[PDB]
Amino acid sequence: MVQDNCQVTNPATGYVFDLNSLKRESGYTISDIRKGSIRLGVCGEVKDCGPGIGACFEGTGIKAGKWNQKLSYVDQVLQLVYEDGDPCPANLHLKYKSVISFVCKSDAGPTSQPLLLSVDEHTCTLFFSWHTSLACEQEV
Repeated sequence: MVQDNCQVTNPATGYVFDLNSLKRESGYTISDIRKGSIRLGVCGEVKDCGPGIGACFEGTGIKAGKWNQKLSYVDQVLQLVYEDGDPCPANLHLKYKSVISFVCKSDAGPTSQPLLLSVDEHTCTLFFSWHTSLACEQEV
């Protein structure tokens, strides 16, 4: 099976971040003003663009990252990075990578709000901020 535990326990507070409470039911698909939609399968890959692929971009089938359990807890910031996307013509070695930096925001709850920080056209690294309550150890 492909592991979808979507949870990591942090050593700081001893909290488990269960991202299963969100899940790709449909997949969050935000619109990029330049190109098109990007559909991300948090805690569950999108079969639509091929099972295993988590971040899929609306452009024929640009894969911006395979869903993999890179669930890392940085100090007050949940890190989920989609690696192994498609290779970019720029440097070739550089592939479409999606790094979602989850920063906490309590008024989010079931509806966490995304924010585009920067799209790097060289390194194909998509820097997204995700304002979610699940990003930090909420006391409730």
